[PDB]
Amino acid sequence: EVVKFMDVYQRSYCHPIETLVDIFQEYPDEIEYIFKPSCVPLMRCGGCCNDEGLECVPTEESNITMQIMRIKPHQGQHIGEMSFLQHNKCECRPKK
Amino acid sequence: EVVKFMDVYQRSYCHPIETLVDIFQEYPDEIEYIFKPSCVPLMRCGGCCNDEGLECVPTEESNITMQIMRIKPHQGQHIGEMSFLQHNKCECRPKK
Amino acid sequence: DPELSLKGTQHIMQAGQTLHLQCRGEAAHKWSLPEMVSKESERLSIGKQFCSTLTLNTAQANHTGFYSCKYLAVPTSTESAIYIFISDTGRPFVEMYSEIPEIIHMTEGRELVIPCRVTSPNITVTLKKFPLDTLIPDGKRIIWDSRKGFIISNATYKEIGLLTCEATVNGHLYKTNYLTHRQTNTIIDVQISTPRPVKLLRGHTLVLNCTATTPLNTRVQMTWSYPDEKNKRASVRRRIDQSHANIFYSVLTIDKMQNKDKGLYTCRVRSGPSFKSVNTSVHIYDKAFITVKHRKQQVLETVAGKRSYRLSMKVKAFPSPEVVWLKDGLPATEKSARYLTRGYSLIIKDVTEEDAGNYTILLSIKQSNVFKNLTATLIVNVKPQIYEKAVSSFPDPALYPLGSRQILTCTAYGIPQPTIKWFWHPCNHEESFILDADSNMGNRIESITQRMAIIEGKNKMASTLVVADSRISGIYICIASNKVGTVGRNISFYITDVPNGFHVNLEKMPTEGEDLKLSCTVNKFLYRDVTWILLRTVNNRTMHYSISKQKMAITKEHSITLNLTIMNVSLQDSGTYACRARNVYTGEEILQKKEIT
Amino acid sequence: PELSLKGTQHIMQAGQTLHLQCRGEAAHKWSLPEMVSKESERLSIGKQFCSTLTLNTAQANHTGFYSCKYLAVPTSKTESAIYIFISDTGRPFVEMYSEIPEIIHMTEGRELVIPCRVTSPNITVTLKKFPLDTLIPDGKRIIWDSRKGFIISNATYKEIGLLTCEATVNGHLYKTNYLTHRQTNTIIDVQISTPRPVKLLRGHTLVLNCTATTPLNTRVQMTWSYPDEKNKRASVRRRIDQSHANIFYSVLTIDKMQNKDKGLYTCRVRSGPSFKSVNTSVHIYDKAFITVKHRKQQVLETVAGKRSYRLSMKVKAFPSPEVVWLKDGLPATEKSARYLTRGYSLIIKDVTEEDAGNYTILLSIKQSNVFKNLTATLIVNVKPQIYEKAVSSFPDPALYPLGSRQILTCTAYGIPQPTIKWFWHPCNEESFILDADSNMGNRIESITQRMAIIEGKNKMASTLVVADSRISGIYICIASNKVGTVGRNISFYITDVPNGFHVNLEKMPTEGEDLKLSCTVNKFLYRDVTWILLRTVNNRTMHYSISKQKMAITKEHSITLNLTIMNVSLQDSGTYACRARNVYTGEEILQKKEIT
Ligand SMILES: *[C@@H]1O[C@H](CO)[C@@H](O[C@@H]2O[C@H](CO)[C@@H](O)[C@H](O)[C@H]2NC(C)=O)[C@H](O)[C@H]1NC(C)=O
Ligand SMILES: *[C@@H]1O[C@H](CO)[C@@H](O[C@@H]2O[C@H](CO)[C@@H](O)[C@H](O)[C@H]2NC(C)=O)[C@H](O)[C@H]1NC(C)=O
Ligand SMILES: *[C@@H]1O[C@H](CO)[C@@H](O)[C@H](O)[C@H]1NC(C)=O
Ligand SMILES: *[C@@H]1O[C@H](CO)[C@@H](O)[C@H](O)[C@H]1NC(C)=O
Ligand SMILES: *[C@@H]1O[C@H](CO)[C@@H](O)[C@H](O)[C@H]1NC(C)=O
Ligand SMILES: *[C@@H]1O[C@H](CO)[C@@H](O)[C@H](O)[C@H]1NC(C)=O
Ligand SMILES: *[C@@H]1O[C@H](CO)[C@@H](O)[C@H](O)[C@H]1NC(C)=O
Ligand SMILES: *[C@@H]1O[C@H](CO)[C@@H](O)[C@H](O)[C@H]1NC(C)=O
Ligand SMILES: *[C@@H]1O[C@H](CO)[C@@H](O)[C@H](O)[C@H]1NC(C)=O
Ligand SMILES: *[C@@H]1O[C@H](CO)[C@@H](O)[C@H](O)[C@H]1NC(C)=O
Ligand SMILES: *[C@@H]1O[C@H](CO)[C@@H](O)[C@H](O)[C@H]1NC(C)=O
Ligand SMILES: *[C@@H]1O[C@H](CO)[C@@H](O)[C@H](O)[C@H]1NC(C)=O
Ligand SMILES: *[C@@H]1O[C@H](CO)[C@@H](O)[C@H](O)[C@H]1NC(C)=O
Ligand SMILES: *[C@@H]1O[C@H](CO)[C@@H](O)[C@H](O)[C@H]1NC(C)=O
Ligand SMILES: *[C@@H]1O[C@H](CO)[C@@H](O)[C@H](O)[C@H]1NC(C)=O
Ligand SMILES: *[C@@H]1O[C@H](CO)[C@@H](O)[C@H](O)[C@H]1NC(C)=O
Ligand SMILES: *[C@@H]1O[C@H](CO)[C@@H](O)[C@H](O)[C@H]1NC(C)=O
Ligand SMILES: *[C@@H]1O[C@H](CO)[C@@H](O)[C@H](O)[C@H]1NC(C)=O
Ligand SMILES: *[C@@H]1O[C@H](CO)[C@@H](O)[C@H](O)[C@H]1NC(C)=O
Repeated sequence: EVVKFMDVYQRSYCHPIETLVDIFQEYPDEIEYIFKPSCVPLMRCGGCCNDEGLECVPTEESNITMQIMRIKPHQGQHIGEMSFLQHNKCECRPKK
Repeated sequence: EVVKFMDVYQRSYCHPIETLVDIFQEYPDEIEYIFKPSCVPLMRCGGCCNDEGLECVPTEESNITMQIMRIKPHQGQHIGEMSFLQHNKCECRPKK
Repeated sequence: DPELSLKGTQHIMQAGQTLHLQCRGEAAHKWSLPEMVSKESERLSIGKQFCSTLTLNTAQANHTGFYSCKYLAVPTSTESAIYIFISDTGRPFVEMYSEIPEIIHMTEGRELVIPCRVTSPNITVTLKKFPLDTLIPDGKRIIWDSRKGFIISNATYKEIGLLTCEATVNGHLYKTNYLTHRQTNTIIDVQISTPRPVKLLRGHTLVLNCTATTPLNTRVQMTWSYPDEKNKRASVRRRIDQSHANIFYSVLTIDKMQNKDKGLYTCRVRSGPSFKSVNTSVHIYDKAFITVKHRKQQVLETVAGKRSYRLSMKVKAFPSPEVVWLKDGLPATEKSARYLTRGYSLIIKDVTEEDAGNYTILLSIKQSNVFKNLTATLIVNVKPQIYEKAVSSFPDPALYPLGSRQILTCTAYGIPQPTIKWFWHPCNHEESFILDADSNMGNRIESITQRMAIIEGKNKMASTLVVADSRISGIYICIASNKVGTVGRNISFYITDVPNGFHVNLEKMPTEGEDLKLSCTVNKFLYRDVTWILLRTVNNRTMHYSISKQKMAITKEHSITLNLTIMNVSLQDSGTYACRARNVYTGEEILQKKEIT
Repeated sequence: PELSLKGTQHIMQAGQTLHLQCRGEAAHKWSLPEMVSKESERLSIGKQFCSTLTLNTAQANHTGFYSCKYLAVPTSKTESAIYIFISDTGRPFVEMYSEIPEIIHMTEGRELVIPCRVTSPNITVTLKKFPLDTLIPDGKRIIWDSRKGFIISNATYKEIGLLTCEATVNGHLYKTNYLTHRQTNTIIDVQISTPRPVKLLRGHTLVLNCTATTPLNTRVQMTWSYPDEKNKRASVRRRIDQSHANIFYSVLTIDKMQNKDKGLYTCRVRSGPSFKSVNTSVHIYDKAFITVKHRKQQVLETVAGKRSYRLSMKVKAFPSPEVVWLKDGLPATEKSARYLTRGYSLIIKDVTEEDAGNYTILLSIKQSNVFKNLTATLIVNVKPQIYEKAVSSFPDPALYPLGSRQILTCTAYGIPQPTIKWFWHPCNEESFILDADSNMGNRIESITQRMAIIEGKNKMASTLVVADSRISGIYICIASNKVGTVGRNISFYITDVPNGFHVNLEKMPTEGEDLKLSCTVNKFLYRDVTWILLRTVNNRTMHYSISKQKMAITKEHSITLNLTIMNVSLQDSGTYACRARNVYTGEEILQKKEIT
């Protein structure tokens, strides 16, 4: 009935987990388009190092191409292939 | 090699997804303890509604119990069962 | 009016077949088609009744829809229509969106029509809303129509997403997807920050803001219109207030600024129908600008006693200077406590003659060591003031002995150097100047001369009017007046014919039984109600007597006289006699005399 | 101290018994790794001392450093040591932490020891870091010891986390978990906002803020020390600056405040060893508080010409009032544009005699409509100033005919109304003069002062009346009040001859007669007296001479120069003049023409 401590710890340590990134954060330059879907699921660094001095930073990355719908106001609509960064491996490092 | 459009829309639509919530955000009154792990994986509403007038809010919630390690400064540390909120179903509703 | 071949509103047809339609009328007929292919099908048209026909080669499911023969091809001018259903064992949807769904611009609260129409009217189509939801048509809010699709009255928020129409034919499941997308396009307002004519240095960096405000579900396209060619970069970004509002930012940046870059810059926010354009100007070329002029420097000539006097001077400078004001040199800065600043102005509250001086001002633009001073001279006018008026001369209602040289002085000072002048006025029972021969004659005028004496720290100027022979009673008025004010003082110049105005002519008596002749001489008009008193007292009872039983009173200008004569003075008719003379200027003046025979 | 089991190592299984001896002379102290309770026993007995130690059964949790200490003698300020291992076919670890790891307080940069010791010295143990790391002992920075554990030199950041030791025994893998926890305890400083003694109403709400500062990996525990009993709530929270800094807030709230709630409140920040406590006070119960006193009102007496004068008054009020200053009444507010406010004060720039009047001050506390006006009268002293000093009387240092009545006057003004007094100074030393003084200088007729209102000011003018001018003096009139003094010198030279510079003429009948001329020159002005003859033809004049050596009759007052010529003919007659210089001025000369 109660979740075990070993599972809670390992599932919460610094590791690449699926995070829902808003596209506008990744591309703040294209302000004339309405993206659908406005968010994309990407494998990014999530979790906690259980130490206020350390931070969960990536050590190995890669990009993945997805098909995002671009809706220009009253001026046509088309489908475009856009790139999105992903994190393959994360690790705890000092911030300063 | 390129992810199709329909896969991106479904995997990013407003649905309960596993999120790593910082424990301090859910319990800011117990500031005399150092918790390990500092974050816990929780099923919270993630994703976009593809409409700036809609917000991904929960419609069905539940409570879950996890074993978290509580560390008091220089005066002993004990294991405790802390409870957190989770989301079973999410829906897009108008904001405010 | 338009007669059609296939009578009715419904029709059945299969794939690979052909269409054969007629439309007989009088004038030409216009054929309304749901989808005109191209050079695929054919058409022709030929008492004598005009007949119009329409053919088709092969049969494709894409041509399901409204087939109408319009008889409106006449400017003076009914319409017939019928649905052609072209079916196929897969796929039975007219427009099939398997991979990419079709976008449907909609609006909350209005009507929404899903264009998933099928071929057979007996096809059962299920409508699903992602993620897991199904809309059941009821005939009122949700209506099903195998010719158009799904009709939704009052579209709430639950219809904003990915809709899918599904149908099952021959044990196989097909589905088409539609993506309702609410969107407006209302460019509310734009603003460039700041709208001021920006100034910069030849070599500085220009950074311009442009803010755009739109409601939810809408974008903009912002651009900058500069006169030169491709200079440097220009970033953009978007920010949301979450209420409901969108804000778009446009940051133009030119790292290398030159003289050619000077011109007009217009932020042009476009979004299709709605458009706005906010513009602003930019000046440059300047390097270290400090140029200060004034208005009438430096002949500033205020007058003392002025309340709230205000100097100023125009300052053309770039950038902002640090201004400090000075007076007679020197630091100054605000040494006199008063005199406020601000506004590149020099405001004196209450002006005094100690405020004169060449007011200097130091304008300091730091970060480049560029200062500029400027001198402006202030002169304060004082207005004249006679000092003889300040002194309270007790003696007197001034009278003078007859035939006497008298000297009268008036001392005054002011800026500019005032001018003095004397006049005249008798009394008897509109003025003229007086000099060294004037003015037939008032009094025998001798010398009127002024001199420059330095007394009390000021270089004052005093005039002296010297009468050589006072004969007639007058009033010599001295007046001092420069160009900013006037002040005069009238000097009362009476004249007495008798010692010090009051006299008692004493003609005594040899012995008992003789006579007494007393005479009281009173001046013109300074003692009135003249009388005679006698005293004599035995212990503490005293008091006065009389008078006034004649003989009259002879008024002789100048100075009246009172003659009293007593006949046969005995031992009791002689004591202490006095002349009592009342007055209105200041009360009482009595002159006594005691003699006994 | 000799032990029974010779050596440092020992082999033993589970369920067996321990038997160790320690023969010597004095008592021995036994050092054990784990001390249970009422399980085993021990005892101790020419006659040689001997100590022993037994054990019943055997468990893996009783394995480690066993030593016989011969240090139980104060004079002995030699020790034996031996390792005892208890093996088992089940758990090979002494400290079994399988589900929940054991916490290890460590510090980055220093030494770190992993206490996963086993029972058999031949068991190969592997240390791994979560999740895909394995530390390999190198014998230098990382050394493995089957009795102690893992020794890490200079523990970097890559060792703060979940570590695990693993070992395989008879094809069965066992593992124990440890958790290195970097933690400090440096309660830097605390601060209550605001440190001011807070004032409130009977029934208001008390809000207190206490802030703590610590570095990273550290907490605090904040509490409020209030005098009364359980009042209301108190919320706490935490904020991270992410450098390295942690901030801790503590909000105390008492919605229902009463008279008893007044007291001292102390924020106590405890975290074990270090402790901090900052205190502050709170006042209450005031309903509507306005009380204004001053310094020396309302007899404020300043002097004209004062630079940077200042008034003041003490104001006991609550809450913050709106203070507006007034003058002669009335609005005012800053009507004279000068002056200044600020500080419940009234600083005057430069004081003039027009600055008098009842200065009012209105203290307005809004939100309750509680106003309090206050009158404050100011009287400005003016100091005396004799106005006759300014007027330039041209008539050259006045000389008066002998035996003539003269009258003088001095007018002065000031606040308070100043007083005058005359003096005397002869010329061959001052004398207060009255109506019978001062034997006698010159015969004084009357000295009387008056109060005349001229030039808008209520001035005062005194008049000294010389009844009979006889001696040359210098009357001084001195005007003075209680804030200043000023005097005016009345130049009173005196002459005996009409208007000074007289020529006594005694002509001659006809040719052959005598001439007697006398020139009288006033006192000691017109120096260098002499005579002059002159006769002109065409455009030429010129004077003549003199001197007949008739020098030099001086007399107080007025000197004389008598020129006498005996037996004048026709050519010894012409135009005779008396030429005398002068001081200050400005030469004079008086002519006379006669021919015989
Ligand atoms: C459109 O949305 C609804 C549907 O009619 C209206 O709001 C209320 O909706 C509930 C159920 O959703 C109905 O029971 C009420 O009768 C509706 N109220 C009213 C006043 O109709 C909403 O008003 C509709 N607005 C428009 C412009 O059609
Ligand atoms: C060492 O471990 C043994 C494991 O056998 C423990 O002994 C047990 O302790 C519990 C605690 O009350 C008792 O209820 C049991 O009866 C004990 N024996 C057994 C076989 O379980 C204990 O932790 C340690 N014992 C000693 C002597 O060191
Ligand atoms: C795509 O990959 C490239 C290469 O690393 C990276 O620069 C870019 O940021 C990625 N896309 C996004 C949206 O981050
Ligand atoms: C879960 O349980 C807690 C019990 O303290 C209760 O407040 C609420 O139902 C839930 N709270 C959270 C934070 O999940
Ligand atoms: C629809 O597309 C074209 C004509 O538009 C035609 O080649 C095709 O056969 C039509 N029917 C189907 C089922 O694609
Ligand atoms: C379709 O449904 C209508 C409804 O009455 C029926 O009349 C018609 O025969 C049906 N068509 C087929 C092909 O089943
Ligand atoms: C321009 O807008 C941004 C976004 O709000 C702001 O941070 C920046 O300060 C603005 N620049 C100026 C010069 O106002
Ligand atoms: C720029 O903005 C002003 C302000 O409304 C407007 O009057 C003007 O027409 C705009 N365009 C130009 C070229 O000045
Ligand atoms: C003072 O002002 C006069 C008036 O023109 C000017 O000539 C002179 O240079 C000034 N001197 C100083 C020291 O400012
Ligand atoms: C301005 O004043 C400064 C210091 O008083 C002096 O160094 C400088 O030469 C002055 N400039 C001019 C133009 O008088
Ligand atoms: C003369 O002096 C009196 C002072 O009482 C004044 O009222 C009057 O105006 C003066 N005469 C003239 C002509 O100013
Ligand atoms: C006064 O007395 C003389 C002396 O006898 C006399 O001559 C004279 O008439 C007397 N006066 C009168 C008025 O009678
Ligand atoms: C400990 O960590 C690494 C070991 O190489 C080194 O960078 C660091 O300086 C060491 N610390 C000290 C104090 O030597
Ligand atoms: C105390 O801190 C809280 C935290 O937000 C703040 O709202 C409040 O204004 C603070 N009170 C004072 C008196 O500073
Ligand atoms: C309050 O703080 C002061 C600060 O020095 C301290 O001396 C005192 O002991 C504290 N406690 C009180 C006054 O109860
Ligand atoms: C100041 O005193 C005057 C003296 O008459 C009196 O009218 C009043 O009480 C006070 N306030 C004023 C004049 O505003
Ligand atoms: C003083 O203030 C009170 C305000 O309550 C009011 O009576 C009036 O404004 C003032 N009264 C006097 C006598 O100045
Ligand atoms: C007035 O005369 C006295 C006599 O010695 C002298 O001391 C004083 O200085 C004189 N007054 C002035 C203003 O010089
Ligand atoms: C002058 O003349 C008179 C006239 O008679 C004569 O007596 C006298 O002797 C002469 N000489 C002198 C020195 O008076």
